[PDB]
Amino acid sequence: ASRRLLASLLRQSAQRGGGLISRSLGNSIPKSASRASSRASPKGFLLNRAVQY
Repeated sequence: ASRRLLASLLRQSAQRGGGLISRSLGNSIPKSASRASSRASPKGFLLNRAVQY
């Protein structure tokens, strides 16, 4: 559950075109995914990269 996880996070967001994280968890990416918690751990890593880019 490290690095290789980001894969499933992408491969999963890819099969969906690019949703369920694009705006969802991205609704509060600046708030540190404050609008998540429940599932911001697996999406976090992918949510952190969104800010990285």
